[PDB]
Amino acid sequence: EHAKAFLGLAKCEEEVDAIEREVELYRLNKMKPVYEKRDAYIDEIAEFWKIVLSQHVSFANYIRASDFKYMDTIDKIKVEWLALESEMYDTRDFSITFHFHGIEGDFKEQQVTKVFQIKKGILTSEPVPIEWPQSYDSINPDLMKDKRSPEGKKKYRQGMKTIFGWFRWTGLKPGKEFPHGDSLASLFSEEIYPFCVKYYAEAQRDL
Amino acid sequence: AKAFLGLAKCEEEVDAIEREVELYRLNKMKPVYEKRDAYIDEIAEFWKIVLSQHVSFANYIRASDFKYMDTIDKIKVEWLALESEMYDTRDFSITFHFHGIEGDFKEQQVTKVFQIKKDGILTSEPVPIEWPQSYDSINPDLMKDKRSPEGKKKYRQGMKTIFGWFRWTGLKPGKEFPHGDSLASLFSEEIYPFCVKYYAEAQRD
Repeated sequence: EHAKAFLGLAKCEEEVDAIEREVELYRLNKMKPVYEKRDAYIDEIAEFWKIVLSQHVSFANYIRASDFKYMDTIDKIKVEWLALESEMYDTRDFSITFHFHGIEGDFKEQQVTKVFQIKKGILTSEPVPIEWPQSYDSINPDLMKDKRSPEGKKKYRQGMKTIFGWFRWTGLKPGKEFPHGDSLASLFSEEIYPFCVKYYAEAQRDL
Repeated sequence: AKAFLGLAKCEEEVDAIEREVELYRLNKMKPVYEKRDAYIDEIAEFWKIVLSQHVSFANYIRASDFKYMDTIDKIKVEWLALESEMYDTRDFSITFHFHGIEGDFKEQQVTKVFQIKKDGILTSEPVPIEWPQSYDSINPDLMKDKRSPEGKKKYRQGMKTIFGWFRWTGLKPGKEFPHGDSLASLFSEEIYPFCVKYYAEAQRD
C-alpha cells in the first residue's frame, strides 16, 4: 500500500516488543514469591540438590567426574532475576548463589554468587572468588606455577574444565575459558532451578 | 513428608501462574493485532507476499495450490482461552478470506478451529470449503473411484492439497493431510504473528 500504513505497522511492532517485556516482568514478579516458598520446603530435604543434579539428563556432561564429590555438598541453589531490580537489566539476566557445606580437610564451606547478564546479545559474567579444593592444587590456575610447559598447559586446561573454572568464566574470551559456560548457566536458570522439583519427583517415582 | 506436600502445592501454583501469564499476554496482544490488521487491510496482496516470503510454508502445500493461496486477502487467528477457562491457551481458530478466482475458485471465508486433546496434541474438525473446479478430479467428495491404483493416486493428490488440510483432524494418523498440525502452528506461531516482518523482508529483495 502506502507509507502511512507501513508506519502504523512500524509502531505496532514496537508496541509488541514492549508487551513482551511487560509479560516477562509480569511472570518474574509472580514467580519470585512462589520460589521463595518452594525453596523453604526444599531446605528441609537433605541431598535434594544432589538428587536433582543426578536426575538431569545432561548436567553431568558439563563438569569433570571428580567434581561431583564437591557438587554433592551443595545445600542450596538460588537464582534471582535481575530485571526485578532494574529495567536496565535484560529479563534474561540473573545471579545464581550456591552454598557448599564443604569437605573436612579438602573443601571449604562457602557461599558463592555468580552474575550472568546479556551484553551487545550473549550471556556474560565476571569472575567470582571461590576456594578450590586442596585436591585440585595441581590444576589450580592461581597456584599453577608452570602454565607454559606442555605438561603445564595440560594441567591448566584440566583445571579450567572443572566446575571451579566455570566460576571464573566471562564469555568474553571464546575458547579460552571453561567450555560452554553460557550453556551451563542457562541450564541452571532455565531448567535445573525452575524444574528441580519435577526432577526430584521423578527420582522418587523410581523408588 | 510435609515438605513434599508443600512442593506439590507450589507446583500447582506455578501452573496456575503460567496460565495467568499467557492470558495476560493474549489480552494485551488482542487490541494490538486488531489495530495492526486494520493497517494490513490497506496493503494490497499483503498476505500473498507474506506466504511467498515464508521459508517453509510452500513445502506444506502443492504447487497447484499457490494460485488459490494468492487470493487470500485476510488471515485472522484468535486464541480461544480468551473465550473460556476450558480452552487450553494453545487453542486457536484461524479465519481465511479467499477473494477467489472467477470461474474456478469461489470467493469465501472459512474458519478452522484447533484445540488440544489429551502434554496433549493439537486436533481439529473438518470445516466446509468449496474446492476449485479445477480440482474436481481429485476432490474426495466427487470422486467415484478411490479404489483402483489410479483412483488412489488422485485421492492422495487431493488430500495433500491445502483443501485437504481443511479436512484434517489429527485423529487419523497417516490418513489425512501430512503434518496438518505443524502447518496450523506455522500460522499461529509464525505467519500471523510475524507477517509484517516477512512483508518488510520481501521488500528488500
